[PDB]
Amino acid sequence: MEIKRVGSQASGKGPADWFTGTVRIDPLFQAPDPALVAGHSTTFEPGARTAWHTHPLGQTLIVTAGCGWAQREGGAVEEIHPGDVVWFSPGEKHWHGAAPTTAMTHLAIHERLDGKAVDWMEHVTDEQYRR
Amino acid sequence: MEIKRVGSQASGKGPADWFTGTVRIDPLFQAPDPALVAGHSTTFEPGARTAWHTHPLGQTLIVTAGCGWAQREGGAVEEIHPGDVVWFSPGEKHWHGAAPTTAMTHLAIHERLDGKAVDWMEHVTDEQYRR
Ligand SMILES: [Mn+2]
Ligand SMILES: [Mn+2]
Repeated sequence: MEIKRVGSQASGKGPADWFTGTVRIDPLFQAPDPALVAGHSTTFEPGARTAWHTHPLGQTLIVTAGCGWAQREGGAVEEIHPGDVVWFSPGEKHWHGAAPTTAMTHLAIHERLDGKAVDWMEHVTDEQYRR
Repeated sequence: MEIKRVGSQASGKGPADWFTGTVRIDPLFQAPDPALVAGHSTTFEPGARTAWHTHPLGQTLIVTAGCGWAQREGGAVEEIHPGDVVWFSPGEKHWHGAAPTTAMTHLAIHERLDGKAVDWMEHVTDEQYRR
């Protein structure tokens, strides 16, 4: 049994390669072998969002605060709210982040496949960032 | 990309064989093969807790409301509070629940191994719950 107490993990920032705007990453866990799951919290300032990317075994999002936007390639831009659970499929190309006037926070959970849980791709343009 | 909206997954009740007291289960997700990860929210009313049990691939908790207790076998009873992250090893026998006078809600994340994410065992006695 191991307990990581609230406040004991330092907050970080989202690398400018992988996010447009100001984004905070709050780590939570990464199960050790032979389990593969990891997770963390991510807070997006208004207008901020991930770049396009995919996950090798998909990813689950549990929105925990605010109001955000998300979109897979070919899909419409959807608004997401606290309590909504979002599932992206393996290899599914997508982004997510805040809405233009409100931040958003969600818990993200994904399994690692031989070490890897993400593949980053191009930024979401201001033309894409609209609804 | 699939969104399950807040309010779309009905609450259910913890079965008597797996819980002492009143427990509510709010489903969150189960990822389709080849992803093995699953998760749900559980709300324990004061005094309610799981029976003792184990998880084949361990379990991670993220407490989201109230104030609860948890224990692994041979271990002390520990308080867990919102924002705390708890990790139980694969195979580790344990239980968790509300404190005697406060409810607690957490998010539980576990990998399945052959479509099984838990082995249920004997109830936690009043004597084990306090002392
Ligand atoms: Mn993602
Ligand atoms: Mn458990």
